[PDB]
Amino acid sequence: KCSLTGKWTNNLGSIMTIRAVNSRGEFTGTYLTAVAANPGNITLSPLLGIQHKRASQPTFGFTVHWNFSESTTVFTGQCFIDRNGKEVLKTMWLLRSSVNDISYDWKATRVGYNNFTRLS
Amino acid sequence: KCSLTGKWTNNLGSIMTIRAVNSRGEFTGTYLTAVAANPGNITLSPLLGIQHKRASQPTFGFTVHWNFSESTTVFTGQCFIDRNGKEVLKTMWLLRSSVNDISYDWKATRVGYNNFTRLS
Amino acid sequence: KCSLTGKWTNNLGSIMTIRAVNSRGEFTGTYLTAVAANPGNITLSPLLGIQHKRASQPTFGFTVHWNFSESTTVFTGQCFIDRNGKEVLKTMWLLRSSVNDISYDWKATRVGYNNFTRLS
Amino acid sequence: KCSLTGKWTNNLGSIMTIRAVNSRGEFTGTYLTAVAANPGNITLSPLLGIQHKRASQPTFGFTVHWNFSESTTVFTGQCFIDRNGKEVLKTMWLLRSSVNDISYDWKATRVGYNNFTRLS
Ligand SMILES: O=C(CCCC[C@@H]1SC[C@@H]2NC(=O)N[C@@H]21)Nc1ccc([N+](=O)[O-])cc1
Ligand SMILES: O=C(CCCC[C@@H]1SC[C@@H]2NC(=O)N[C@@H]21)Nc1ccc([N+](=O)[O-])cc1
Ligand SMILES: O=C(CCCC[C@@H]1SC[C@@H]2NC(=O)N[C@@H]21)Nc1ccc([N+](=O)[O-])cc1
Ligand SMILES: O=C(CCCC[C@@H]1SC[C@@H]2NC(=O)N[C@@H]21)Nc1ccc([N+](=O)[O-])cc1
Repeated sequence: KCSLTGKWTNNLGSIMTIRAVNSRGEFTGTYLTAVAANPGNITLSPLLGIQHKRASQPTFGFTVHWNFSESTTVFTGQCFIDRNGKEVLKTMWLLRSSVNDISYDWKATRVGYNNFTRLS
Repeated sequence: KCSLTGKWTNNLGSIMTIRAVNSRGEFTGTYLTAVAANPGNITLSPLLGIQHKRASQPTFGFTVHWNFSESTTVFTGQCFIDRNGKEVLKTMWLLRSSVNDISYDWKATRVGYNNFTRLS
Repeated sequence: KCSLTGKWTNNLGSIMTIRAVNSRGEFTGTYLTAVAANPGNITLSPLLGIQHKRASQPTFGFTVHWNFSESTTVFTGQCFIDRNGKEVLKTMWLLRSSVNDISYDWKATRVGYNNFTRLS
Repeated sequence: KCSLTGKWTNNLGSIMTIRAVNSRGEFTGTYLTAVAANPGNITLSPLLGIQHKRASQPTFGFTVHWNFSESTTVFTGQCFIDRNGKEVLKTMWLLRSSVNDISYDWKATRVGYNNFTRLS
């Protein structure tokens, strides 16, 4: 069974820590991004998400509320466990920036990927 | 100030309720999608997210754990208010399907938009 | 049969012309965006794409080489025709900005939607 | 200067071949995908795109008209050259499937990434 609780790094060097997953699949955690628009401002930020519970290789999603920006990121993906028991989170994300009014809405959403593996 | 708490509909005819937003910007709710891969199977599904608390037109994200599928959707966007006080959530989403192993990961993520308005 | 050749406008107020589609489904045209990072700089920009030729409601893609920026957009979508013969292009796009090196790549891709209808 | 003409592989094992880039930045080529919904049907497929010409690390886009499917993919990205002259294409893509009518449009667009390096 592919589990999400614990510490993970991604391909950009970011670190996240996920706490206990409850019986609904809900989890909280923290996210330390390696990169930002203004990296001098980066602070540890909270995340909240839900995974599927029954599945051995669950899909999941989470939201990161950046504590140093008006932006928000959401990640979704799947936890895969390979034949040797190694886990990988394959994810894609949307990063929503804050714009001044709806005329700027079109430029406010970035997309990308991240692959996560366990810290230890 | 653009508020997320309440009842919303989107351009596909889906509806959602969002409950009270706490001091950290966290919220729960319930999502009824109008569409699915198998629409005959649709059940009400929980959502969990975070918005920015201080901003007049906050960015936010939330995860929907579909209760009738192994998939998960994340939404992110911004709440805008026009001159007459009418709110719109401008959002982008990623829908993650469950695939068998990492070699199928490439086809597992759909993307789209949704615009939400308040019901009454 | 839903045809791409002609003059189109989208929900942001941008317009494009698409020229004749050849036997391979290839087409050129000209795009006038209503919006940019720097709207004072906007110039007409060429597009180049391919549609499926046989399909009544073809999928397609095209690239816009912005003539006033180092960025590029790609659009993909499908041409639908309703019962009265009215066409709509339902599209999704990626806007790639130029960044200095690979360490900035994560923030270089925006995503969004556009719905196009025929001008007259 | 980061050039696109030549043969490339990506992280999924796909191969593409780009021909001469003209003075406008337009190029054609072929794409042999390693993966598909129905891999038994895969055939070499044409692509058409545009890159920026002046830039040492140009952004670009291209469309692949799959010759074995009603779907279309668009790719956009940037060509980076590192301190040793090694080139990488960092891309993201949208894959548009053909659906029967507009009520299914919401599920028709997949998103993902690909990193390309030169075959030789
Ligand atoms: O910089 C920020 C906030 C931090 C985002 C980090 C992103 S989350 C996706 C990716 N995966 C990671 O591990 N880290 C990165 N927000 C921001 C960025 C750009 C703009 N902008 O206007 O361009 C505005 C806000
Ligand atoms: O059908 C599902 C679950 C429901 C998704 C509803 C989407 S959320 C984005 C959009 N906005 C809405 O209000 N409703 C739609 N999942 C699913 C679909 C296809 C496949 N598949 O394998 O093809 C697997 C799971
Ligand atoms: O502004 C630009 C070039 C023009 C992009 C217009 C986009 S295409 C998707 C959407 N549909 C339309 O009809 N129009 C918009 N590029 C750009 C923007 C921002 C940055 N940046 O660094 O922030 C760099 C280049
Ligand atoms: O399978 C197809 C056509 C081939 C697409 C190959 C994709 S292009 C992005 C990625 N990078 C690669 O090098 N190769 C893959 N189309 C398709 C897929 C799924 C569905 N579907 O309905 O699920 C319909 C058509």
